[PDB]
Amino acid sequence: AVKKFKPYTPSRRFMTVADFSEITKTEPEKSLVKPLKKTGGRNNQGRITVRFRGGGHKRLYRIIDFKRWDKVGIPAKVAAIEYDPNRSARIALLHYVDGEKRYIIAPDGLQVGQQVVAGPDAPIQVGNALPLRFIPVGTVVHAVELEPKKGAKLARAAGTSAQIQGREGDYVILRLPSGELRKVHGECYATVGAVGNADHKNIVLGKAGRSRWLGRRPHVRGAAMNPVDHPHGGGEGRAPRGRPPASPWGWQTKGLKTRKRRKPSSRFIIARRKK
Amino acid sequence: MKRTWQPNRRKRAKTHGFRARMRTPGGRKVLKRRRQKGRWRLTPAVRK
RNA sequence: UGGUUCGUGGAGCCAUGGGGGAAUCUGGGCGGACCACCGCCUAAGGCUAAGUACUCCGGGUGACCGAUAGCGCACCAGUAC
RNA sequence: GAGCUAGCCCUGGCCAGGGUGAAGCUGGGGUGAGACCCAGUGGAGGCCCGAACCGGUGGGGGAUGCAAACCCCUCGGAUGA
RNA sequence: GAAUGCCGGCAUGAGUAACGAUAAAGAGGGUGAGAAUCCCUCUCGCCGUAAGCCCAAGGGUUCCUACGCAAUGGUCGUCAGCGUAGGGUUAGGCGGGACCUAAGGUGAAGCCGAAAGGCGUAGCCGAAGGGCAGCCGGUUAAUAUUCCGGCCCUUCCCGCAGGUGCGAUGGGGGGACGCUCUAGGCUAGGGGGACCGGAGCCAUGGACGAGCCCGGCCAGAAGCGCAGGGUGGGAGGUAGGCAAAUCCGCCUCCCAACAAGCUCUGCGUGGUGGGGAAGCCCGGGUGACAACCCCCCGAAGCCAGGGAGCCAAGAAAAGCCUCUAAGCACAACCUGCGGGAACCCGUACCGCAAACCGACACAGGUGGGCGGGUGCAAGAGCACUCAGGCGCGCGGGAGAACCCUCGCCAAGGAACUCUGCAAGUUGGCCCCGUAACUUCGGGAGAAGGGGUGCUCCCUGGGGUGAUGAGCCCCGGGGAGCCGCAGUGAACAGGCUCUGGCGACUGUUUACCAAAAACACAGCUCUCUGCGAACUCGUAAGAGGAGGUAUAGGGAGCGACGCUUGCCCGGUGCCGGAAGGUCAAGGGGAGGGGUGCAAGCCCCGAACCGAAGCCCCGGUGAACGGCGGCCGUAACUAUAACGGUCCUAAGGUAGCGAAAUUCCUUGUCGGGUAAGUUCCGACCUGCACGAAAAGCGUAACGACCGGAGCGCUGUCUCGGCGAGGGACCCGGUGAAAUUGAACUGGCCGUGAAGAUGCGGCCUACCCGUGGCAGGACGAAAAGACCCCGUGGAGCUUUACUGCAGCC
RNA sequence: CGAUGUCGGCUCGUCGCAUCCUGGGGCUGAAGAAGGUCCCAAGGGUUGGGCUGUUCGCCCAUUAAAGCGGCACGCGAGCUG
RNA sequence: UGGGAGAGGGUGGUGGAAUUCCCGGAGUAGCGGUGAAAUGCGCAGAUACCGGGAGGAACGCCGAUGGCGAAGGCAGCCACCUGGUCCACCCGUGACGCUGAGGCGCGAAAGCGUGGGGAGCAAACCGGAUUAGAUACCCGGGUAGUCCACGCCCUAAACG
RNA sequence: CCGAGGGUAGGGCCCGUGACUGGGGCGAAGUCGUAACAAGGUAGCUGUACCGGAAGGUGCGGCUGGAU
Ligand SMILES: [Mg+2]
Ligand SMILES: [Mg+2]
Ligand SMILES: [Mg+2]
Ligand SMILES: [Mg+2]
Ligand SMILES: [Mg+2]
Ligand SMILES: [Mg+2]
Ligand SMILES: [Mg+2]
Ligand SMILES: [Mg+2]
Ligand SMILES: [Mg+2]
Ligand SMILES: [Mg+2]
Ligand SMILES: [Mg+2]
Ligand SMILES: [Mg+2]
Ligand SMILES: [Mg+2]
Ligand SMILES: [Mg+2]
Ligand SMILES: [Mg+2]
Ligand SMILES: [Mg+2]
Ligand SMILES: [Mg+2]
Ligand SMILES: [Mg+2]
Ligand SMILES: [Mg+2]
Ligand SMILES: [Mg+2]
Ligand SMILES: [Mg+2]
Ligand SMILES: [Mg+2]
Ligand SMILES: [Mg+2]
Ligand SMILES: [Mg+2]
Ligand SMILES: [Mg+2]
Ligand SMILES: [Mg+2]
Ligand SMILES: [Mg+2]
Ligand SMILES: [Mg+2]
Ligand SMILES: [Mg+2]
Ligand SMILES: [Mg+2]
Ligand SMILES: [Mg+2]
Ligand SMILES: [Mg+2]
Ligand SMILES: [Mg+2]
Ligand SMILES: [Mg+2]
Ligand SMILES: [Mg+2]
Ligand SMILES: [Mg+2]
Ligand SMILES: [Mg+2]
Ligand SMILES: [Mg+2]
Ligand SMILES: [Mg+2]
Ligand SMILES: [Mg+2]
Ligand SMILES: [Mg+2]
Ligand SMILES: [Mg+2]
Ligand SMILES: [Mg+2]
Ligand SMILES: [Mg+2]
Ligand SMILES: [Mg+2]
Ligand SMILES: [Mg+2]
Ligand SMILES: [Mg+2]
Ligand SMILES: [Mg+2]
Ligand SMILES: [Mg+2]
Ligand SMILES: [Mg+2]
Ligand SMILES: [Mg+2]
Ligand SMILES: [Mg+2]
Ligand SMILES: [Mg+2]
Ligand SMILES: [Mg+2]
Ligand SMILES: [Mg+2]
Ligand SMILES: [Mg+2]
Ligand SMILES: [Mg+2]
Ligand SMILES: [Mg+2]
Ligand SMILES: [Mg+2]
Ligand SMILES: [Mg+2]
Ligand SMILES: [Mg+2]
Ligand SMILES: [Mg+2]
Ligand SMILES: [Mg+2]
Ligand SMILES: [Mg+2]
Ligand SMILES: [Mg+2]
Ligand SMILES: [Mg+2]
Ligand SMILES: [Mg+2]
Ligand SMILES: [Mg+2]
Ligand SMILES: [Mg+2]
Ligand SMILES: [Mg+2]
Ligand SMILES: [Mg+2]
Ligand SMILES: [Mg+2]
Ligand SMILES: [Mg+2]
Ligand SMILES: [Mg+2]
Ligand SMILES: [Mg+2]
Ligand SMILES: [Mg+2]
Ligand SMILES: [Mg+2]
Ligand SMILES: [Mg+2]
Ligand SMILES: [Mg+2]
Ligand SMILES: [Mg+2]
Ligand SMILES: [Mg+2]
Ligand SMILES: [Mg+2]
Ligand SMILES: [Mg+2]
Ligand SMILES: [Mg+2]
Ligand SMILES: [Mg+2]
Ligand SMILES: [Mg+2]
Ligand SMILES: [Mg+2]
Ligand SMILES: [Mg+2]
Ligand SMILES: [Mg+2]
Ligand SMILES: [Mg+2]
Ligand SMILES: [Mg+2]
Ligand SMILES: [Mg+2]
Ligand SMILES: [Mg+2]
Ligand SMILES: [Mg+2]
Ligand SMILES: [Mg+2]
Ligand SMILES: [Mg+2]
Ligand SMILES: [Mg+2]
Ligand SMILES: [Mg+2]
Ligand SMILES: [Mg+2]
Ligand SMILES: [Mg+2]
Ligand SMILES: [Mg+2]
Ligand SMILES: [Mg+2]
Ligand SMILES: [Mg+2]
Ligand SMILES: [Mg+2]
Ligand SMILES: [Mg+2]
Ligand SMILES: [Mg+2]
Ligand SMILES: [Mg+2]
Ligand SMILES: [Mg+2]
Ligand SMILES: [Mg+2]
Ligand SMILES: [Mg+2]
Ligand SMILES: [Mg+2]
Ligand SMILES: [Mg+2]
Ligand SMILES: [Mg+2]
Ligand SMILES: [Mg+2]
Ligand SMILES: [Mg+2]
Ligand SMILES: [Mg+2]
Ligand SMILES: [Mg+2]
Ligand SMILES: [Mg+2]
Ligand SMILES: [Mg+2]
Ligand SMILES: [Mg+2]
Ligand SMILES: [Mg+2]
Ligand SMILES: [Mg+2]
Ligand SMILES: [Mg+2]
Ligand SMILES: [Mg+2]
Ligand SMILES: [Mg+2]
Ligand SMILES: [Mg+2]
Ligand SMILES: [Mg+2]
Ligand SMILES: [Mg+2]
Ligand SMILES: [Mg+2]
Ligand SMILES: [Mg+2]
Ligand SMILES: [Mg+2]
Ligand SMILES: [Mg+2]
Ligand SMILES: [Mg+2]
Ligand SMILES: [Mg+2]
Ligand SMILES: [Mg+2]
Ligand SMILES: [Mg+2]
Ligand SMILES: [Mg+2]
Ligand SMILES: [Mg+2]
Ligand SMILES: [Mg+2]
Ligand SMILES: [Mg+2]
Ligand SMILES: [Mg+2]
Ligand SMILES: [Mg+2]
Ligand SMILES: [Mg+2]
Ligand SMILES: [Mg+2]
Ligand SMILES: [Mg+2]
Ligand SMILES: [Mg+2]
Ligand SMILES: [Mg+2]
Ligand SMILES: [Mg+2]
Ligand SMILES: [Mg+2]
Ligand SMILES: [Mg+2]
Ligand SMILES: [Mg+2]
Ligand SMILES: [Mg+2]
Ligand SMILES: [Mg+2]
Ligand SMILES: [Mg+2]
Ligand SMILES: [Mg+2]
Ligand SMILES: [Mg+2]
Ligand SMILES: [Mg+2]
Ligand SMILES: [Mg+2]
Ligand SMILES: [Mg+2]
Ligand SMILES: [Mg+2]
Ligand SMILES: [Mg+2]
Ligand SMILES: [Mg+2]
Ligand SMILES: [Mg+2]
Ligand SMILES: [Mg+2]
Ligand SMILES: [Mg+2]
Ligand SMILES: [Mg+2]
Ligand SMILES: [Mg+2]
Ligand SMILES: [Mg+2]
Ligand SMILES: [Mg+2]
Ligand SMILES: [Mg+2]
Ligand SMILES: [Mg+2]
Ligand SMILES: [Mg+2]
Ligand SMILES: [Mg+2]
Ligand SMILES: [Mg+2]
Ligand SMILES: [Mg+2]
Ligand SMILES: [Mg+2]
Ligand SMILES: [Mg+2]
Ligand SMILES: [Mg+2]
Ligand SMILES: [Mg+2]
Ligand SMILES: [Mg+2]
Ligand SMILES: [Mg+2]
Ligand SMILES: [Mg+2]
Ligand SMILES: [Mg+2]
Ligand SMILES: [Mg+2]
Ligand SMILES: [Mg+2]
Ligand SMILES: [Mg+2]
Ligand SMILES: [Mg+2]
Ligand SMILES: [Mg+2]
Ligand SMILES: [Mg+2]
Ligand SMILES: [Mg+2]
Ligand SMILES: [Mg+2]
Ligand SMILES: [Mg+2]
Ligand SMILES: [Mg+2]
Ligand SMILES: [Mg+2]
Ligand SMILES: [Mg+2]
Ligand SMILES: [Mg+2]
Ligand SMILES: [Mg+2]
Ligand SMILES: [Mg+2]
Ligand SMILES: [Mg+2]
Ligand SMILES: [Mg+2]
Ligand SMILES: [Mg+2]
Ligand SMILES: [Mg+2]
Ligand SMILES: [Mg+2]
Ligand SMILES: [Mg+2]
Ligand SMILES: [Mg+2]
Ligand SMILES: [Mg+2]
Ligand SMILES: [Mg+2]
Ligand SMILES: [Mg+2]
Ligand SMILES: [Mg+2]
Ligand SMILES: [Mg+2]
Ligand SMILES: [Mg+2]
Ligand SMILES: [Mg+2]
Ligand SMILES: [Mg+2]
Ligand SMILES: [Mg+2]
Ligand SMILES: [Mg+2]
Ligand SMILES: [Mg+2]
Ligand SMILES: [Mg+2]
Ligand SMILES: [Mg+2]
Ligand SMILES: [Mg+2]
Ligand SMILES: [Mg+2]
Ligand SMILES: [Mg+2]
Ligand SMILES: [Mg+2]
Ligand SMILES: [Mg+2]
Ligand SMILES: [Mg+2]
Ligand SMILES: [Mg+2]
Ligand SMILES: [Mg+2]
Ligand SMILES: [Mg+2]
Ligand SMILES: [Mg+2]
Ligand SMILES: [Mg+2]
Ligand SMILES: [Mg+2]
Ligand SMILES: [Mg+2]
């Protein structure tokens, strides 16, 4: 559920927050956290290379295990599910029987007290990790590697998932969260289930301040600027765009495709995204 | 109101200091010039 | 592409970023597209005094200044500020 | 040249007193169970009043100033972007 | 001789403005050549969440003393932050370094770049963060947690004793963390005391009193007590913590568990050491053998790493504990004791300011801590006041205009004016009471009203005690007293109605705009499959993001409600293996130059040959666009209807004289005696209209309109009064400006607005306070306008190129 | 154009007379009262308010009357803005 | 107590037919559509045919003048949870009953909020026809919606 | 003290009236079309929804109070 508020200030009227119902442990695992170097959107030259970032709550980085093929056959107990400020998904605390502890992103349905495992022989159940070639076609899966041994890259955002659609030689064919149809290699790991916290998308920030907490600084329309600044700048009074609507840097921004044409992975993308 | 000189000794040495000047081709050329000119002080005097 | 007086010109020569790519004197480059003839010269390794430039420095000399001039400074000045 | 100013980064510090009284929780009532209602408790919030602090609305004064942007009166924010 | 020339000197304005907060002064004494200004005393006033005190920056001798007064000081000066000299800053425990890491910086490895140079995991640097051992008093002219005294403590070296598998830069624990709220017990700090100690006092009508006035503490090892923090113990397994590990992690079992124990801290006590007032005598003496006790209040501080709740989910590293590795186990490490050892830098003084930033001893600016008492509901607010510190480095008179700041005002009460601009009114707390509308929160402090002092009597509950007394807190009821008046002073909302805009708190043009502008939650379009797109960079490398389509970029719109129509011909974007065009290159029919020749060299048609463009289609919350004429209805008028030209299609819903309406003060209605504004309507909309969104919308607004009540010196319409200036006298003493001047009025004249020319008129010489008509007054080589084949910012389907992309 | 500050208002006037009123008069289609029209006359007077930035104008209520012009569209080293 | 029938309700699964689109193959000049046509689609290779895939929706035959429910209404198959109801036995209770103003719940479709989903169909809308005209009927397109979850709405020729 | 009433302020219900505006009834001598009644020339009606000069149309679902 998302949580509502009575309109006892003008902002609480529309603000909603997550319910955090799945959360069972309110403090990170000290050996699995490290400091996050906050950037402001500035690169190593000092220059802002991404606008309007800065000023959010402080965060510790929780180290996530996006490999998992790292510990084949060694099962683990799900110790706790926790809040993770670095992602929309919650994260799950794993206690391997080995004694090693790691985090994974928490799939929808994962229960604390339950066991998970990774490897070619893992049961096809929620929370387990296997190479794609061993997962029954039709099953929905998350945290997918894009190339073998290179780490989970696909379906990690709250509520996302890919579904295995079929196989072809060394590859299986997934339907990505975008609806893109892609061949991923059969040897790539993936975890059965969808990512949790699926109500994430229904949160209503509610006030300027809450974006401010997220490290999102105010964003300013090209229209509200001047010609030195932006193609849409200037003009006396309000103005329509007066040219094809553009980015600050002049490239067109309603429709112009931008994916590089001759890119090697084109050979592996079967169908571009939907809608 | 708050004016523009707000002395700070560390800021002065880190910024205009002898070592700062040497670290850079441009800064070393300031020293070349101030030496060629006979400057008594090549670098802001600062108390330390 | 640069260099040359040569700004694409009939544009050779010298140099070379890209591609191709030899020969050892019956070899090669050159004499302003190119060809012939007639000549000149020996590429793709290196060094080499002197005659030449300059004036922080020392000295000599002015139909040069003479303290608002002459160096910014005749003086504790690249100082005070 | 960011010792002013603008943004961001790291690490610290500050915000009198007063008011309103969200969720929850407890008890009562209600019902098949419920929703829900009432009371108490609770103490939320770019909530309220108002110092510090941050501002600079209106007016007057200043105008070779006290000041190359000040003064008095008034006024905005004051747990938060 | 002129360049608003340059440099310098000296005039003018002028004995003029001014002498820098309106907190405020007076007198007596001293000193000295000289005194409003220096010292001393008494009186007066100001600050007192400071205008007192302590730290950090910055400053750099300004500190203290002696001797000085040319200059510096807005006056004076005997004085001084000034001149000369002399002195003065003392640390194992404070701060920083011989400790740690943060951003960031630098940088073995490594990467990149014409050179210079740019990056870069480790490492190193980097602190106001972490770590770390000192408290109280005394002393100097001037330093003191530094010297001294007293009581405590840290590390290193060595040794002795006891103990133990010792050993690390490697493994682990820990260090270690948010915001709001908050419990218990303390402490700081404070109030009272009939109790304790004290020099003394009885005035002026009364008081020898349970009188007045003054004080009634500080630090302290172990032990002890109180309150807290931290923390389970044993055993077995073990494949993880890039070696090892008995540690840590994981599994199992046993005992313990809102206990304890152990351990660390706070506080109390505690051997001891210190301090110790008023007043009175000259900083010191005394008071004094000072007393040093009880009760109440009580933190934002401490115990602390406490507790709850919440979402935005809250540094690192060392110290420290533990584990083992090379080793070494006569070693080494731990514990206790003893002796020795313990370096460098800072330390003066200013520090909300006359010593810092503002050219000035400048009404400005400057981070942290302390910041007493009483009353006012509270408070860091306000008034007064303690300690402490000040009267602001020109004064003395006078009592005009005028100006500033301030107080009052008959009758009227907005008639003022662009505007109630400004000033009134209102004003705190308690109680009663409170509308439309609403998103059900609100609107609300709506509005409006009543109460408010003191005295006596009765009485309810809480805290501290003990259950009681005393003390402190929150009330209730009764009877009365006084004044014009009881938040009696000071601090402290005027209100209502109705429209526009913007939902809202926020942001902005530092220094003429705070807004309706920007932002904002929220809505849509679009790009992006991850070595993402995108941005910065030549590159390497970064950001994006240690993120992964519930994510990231770009764009527009702007809470929310009801909505968002038609046109894809043009431009854009998307899609389109056809077709047309299409460069280098390929190809080489054919042709040429030259040579005796082989040959060498040149031109070159067909034809093959990308993107782009053409072309075909899509696409509007992509750029954009969204008609005209003729006729027609029982009288006129109008035209539901018909016809016709044009177009890519001809404006839908809603709204409409509008932040848009030219004509225009449209017309009609409302409000007023009177309404170019305002509100409601109408609709021939010059020239609204649906995300450059349309129409609404509760709540909000130092936004912009219109009206009403309240109340006023805004006004009829002005008067009086106050203080600071203006004025006079002493002191000090500017400025712009200035061709020179012996510088009147009229009517004319003149380059067309005359002190300066003509004619007339008028007029003795020279000032002071005032007024502003003129000197086309001053300032600023007009900012508008034009001109210059002058500049610069910006735009695009101007030209031409470049990055970038294909 | 090396600057002659610009609308309206306020304040302060002063002048012209082609006179709004008041005084004198001729003609009248002047019985009277009241008017019209012209002439002489500038001594004095010439109101308060609603609208609008307005000047102007319209309007309310009065009046003997509610004059029109000049003075750099009088007057910003006099104020406003 | 023992038995029965049934698209009664809820959840979870799950099968094949068809349509659509995508991929491969093969193939050529039309297909489609109507009263007849046109728009549309098709030599940029459509239609028709084969194989592969994706996806949503509805469940042909059985099927009925059938069944179940209070009504709205309910239909592939499977399991689980669950209501109503009928029969037989004549075992138990001993009038414990009927109706029911208010109240409470359920209530087709369309519609609405948030989020999914979207093959076919299809208001609005575009275009072709028909026609005197044709904002219709018919033809080619087409968005809400139709579908799912959760919350609303509370109507009906909700009829026997 | 209470007290007729007076005054101030804010509420509630009712009636009259109002620029303008929405439909309604009627009149009828008109314009436009022909929606229903026949299979009414697209069976009708229906709740809802979107739409159109107008009766109306179409979608979805329902009823027969449908002709053949
Ligand atoms: Mg809410
Ligand atoms: Mg709620
Ligand atoms: Mg509210
Ligand atoms: Mg709100
Ligand atoms: Mg959760
Ligand atoms: Mg959940
Ligand atoms: Mg935490
Ligand atoms: Mg760590
Ligand atoms: Mg990180
Ligand atoms: Mg860096
Ligand atoms: Mg950006
Ligand atoms: Mg940024
Ligand atoms: Mg999370
Ligand atoms: Mg969330
Ligand atoms: Mg969203
Ligand atoms: Mg955050
Ligand atoms: Mg954003
Ligand atoms: Mg914006
Ligand atoms: Mg703008
Ligand atoms: Mg702008
Ligand atoms: Mg710029
Ligand atoms: Mg530009
Ligand atoms: Mg531009
Ligand atoms: Mg523009
Ligand atoms: Mg424009
Ligand atoms: Mg603009
Ligand atoms: Mg304009
Ligand atoms: Mg415009
Ligand atoms: Mg603009
Ligand atoms: Mg424009
Ligand atoms: Mg536009
Ligand atoms: Mg345009
Ligand atoms: Mg790939
Ligand atoms: Mg500063
Ligand atoms: Mg410093
Ligand atoms: Mg510093
Ligand atoms: Mg600094
Ligand atoms: Mg330096
Ligand atoms: Mg020297
Ligand atoms: Mg230098
Ligand atoms: Mg030529
Ligand atoms: Mg050449
Ligand atoms: Mg070469
Ligand atoms: Mg030869
Ligand atoms: Mg040869
Ligand atoms: Mg050669
Ligand atoms: Mg030659
Ligand atoms: Mg030669
Ligand atoms: Mg020689
Ligand atoms: Mg030589
Ligand atoms: Mg000289
Ligand atoms: Mg010299
Ligand atoms: Mg000189
Ligand atoms: Mg000198
Ligand atoms: Mg110098
Ligand atoms: Mg911090
Ligand atoms: Mg605050
Ligand atoms: Mg709530
Ligand atoms: Mg609770
Ligand atoms: Mg607030
Ligand atoms: Mg507030
Ligand atoms: Mg104050
Ligand atoms: Mg101001
Ligand atoms: Mg005011
Ligand atoms: Mg002024
Ligand atoms: Mg000024
Ligand atoms: Mg003030
Ligand atoms: Mg105020
Ligand atoms: Mg605020
Ligand atoms: Mg406030
Ligand atoms: Mg706020
Ligand atoms: Mg001359
Ligand atoms: Mg001059
Ligand atoms: Mg000069
Ligand atoms: Mg000069
Ligand atoms: Mg004078
Ligand atoms: Mg003067
Ligand atoms: Mg002065
Ligand atoms: Mg003074
Ligand atoms: Mg004053
Ligand atoms: Mg004196
Ligand atoms: Mg003297
Ligand atoms: Mg003195
Ligand atoms: Mg100094
Ligand atoms: Mg000193
Ligand atoms: Mg002197
Ligand atoms: Mg002197
Ligand atoms: Mg003297
Ligand atoms: Mg002086
Ligand atoms: Mg001075
Ligand atoms: Mg003397
Ligand atoms: Mg001094
Ligand atoms: Mg010591
Ligand atoms: Mg050492
Ligand atoms: Mg270090
Ligand atoms: Mg430190
Ligand atoms: Mg101590
Ligand atoms: Mg000393
Ligand atoms: Mg031991
Ligand atoms: Mg260790
Ligand atoms: Mg941590
Ligand atoms: Mg910390
Ligand atoms: Mg103490
Ligand atoms: Mg007290
Ligand atoms: Mg083990
Ligand atoms: Mg004593
Ligand atoms: Mg004694
Ligand atoms: Mg680190
Ligand atoms: Mg040393
Ligand atoms: Mg010291
Ligand atoms: Mg101050
Ligand atoms: Mg300066
Ligand atoms: Mg002074
Ligand atoms: Mg008070
Ligand atoms: Mg108070
Ligand atoms: Mg004074
Ligand atoms: Mg006088
Ligand atoms: Mg009066
Ligand atoms: Mg009034
Ligand atoms: Mg009145
Ligand atoms: Mg007004
Ligand atoms: Mg008050
Ligand atoms: Mg009302
Ligand atoms: Mg309400
Ligand atoms: Mg009130
Ligand atoms: Mg009294
Ligand atoms: Mg006061
Ligand atoms: Mg107030
Ligand atoms: Mg109102
Ligand atoms: Mg308006
Ligand atoms: Mg606003
Ligand atoms: Mg705004
Ligand atoms: Mg709104
Ligand atoms: Mg908004
Ligand atoms: Mg806002
Ligand atoms: Mg400005
Ligand atoms: Mg400004
Ligand atoms: Mg400026
Ligand atoms: Mg200003
Ligand atoms: Mg402004
Ligand atoms: Mg404002
Ligand atoms: Mg703005
Ligand atoms: Mg805005
Ligand atoms: Mg919106
Ligand atoms: Mg770039
Ligand atoms: Mg990189
Ligand atoms: Mg990163
Ligand atoms: Mg991301
Ligand atoms: Mg905006
Ligand atoms: Mg509404
Ligand atoms: Mg239309
Ligand atoms: Mg178009
Ligand atoms: Mg188009
Ligand atoms: Mg165009
Ligand atoms: Mg073909
Ligand atoms: Mg040939
Ligand atoms: Mg167009
Ligand atoms: Mg547009
Ligand atoms: Mg007619
Ligand atoms: Mg209109
Ligand atoms: Mg009007
Ligand atoms: Mg309007
Ligand atoms: Mg406007
Ligand atoms: Mg308009
Ligand atoms: Mg108009
Ligand atoms: Mg107009
Ligand atoms: Mg008019
Ligand atoms: Mg108006
Ligand atoms: Mg106006
Ligand atoms: Mg009209
Ligand atoms: Mg726009
Ligand atoms: Mg607009
Ligand atoms: Mg638009
Ligand atoms: Mg509107
Ligand atoms: Mg509104
Ligand atoms: Mg506002
Ligand atoms: Mg405002
Ligand atoms: Mg007055
Ligand atoms: Mg007075
Ligand atoms: Mg006076
Ligand atoms: Mg006076
Ligand atoms: Mg005199
Ligand atoms: Mg003369
Ligand atoms: Mg003249
Ligand atoms: Mg004259
Ligand atoms: Mg003369
Ligand atoms: Mg005369
Ligand atoms: Mg004058
Ligand atoms: Mg004047
Ligand atoms: Mg003159
Ligand atoms: Mg003048
Ligand atoms: Mg010039
Ligand atoms: Mg000029
Ligand atoms: Mg000019
Ligand atoms: Mg001109
Ligand atoms: Mg030209
Ligand atoms: Mg010319
Ligand atoms: Mg030019
Ligand atoms: Mg230019
Ligand atoms: Mg691009
Ligand atoms: Mg001019
Ligand atoms: Mg001038
Ligand atoms: Mg002038
Ligand atoms: Mg003007
Ligand atoms: Mg008569
Ligand atoms: Mg008569
Ligand atoms: Mg007269
Ligand atoms: Mg006269
Ligand atoms: Mg007017
Ligand atoms: Mg007018
Ligand atoms: Mg008369
Ligand atoms: Mg004129
Ligand atoms: Mg004028
Ligand atoms: Mg004027
Ligand atoms: Mg002026
Ligand atoms: Mg004027
Ligand atoms: Mg003037
Ligand atoms: Mg003048
Ligand atoms: Mg004046
Ligand atoms: Mg049946
Ligand atoms: Mg029986
Ligand atoms: Mg229903
Ligand atoms: Mg439905
Ligand atoms: Mg529907
Ligand atoms: Mg039926
Ligand atoms: Mg009466
Ligand atoms: Mg019909
Ligand atoms: Mg029909
Ligand atoms: Mg029509
Ligand atoms: Mg239709
Ligand atoms: Mg039915």
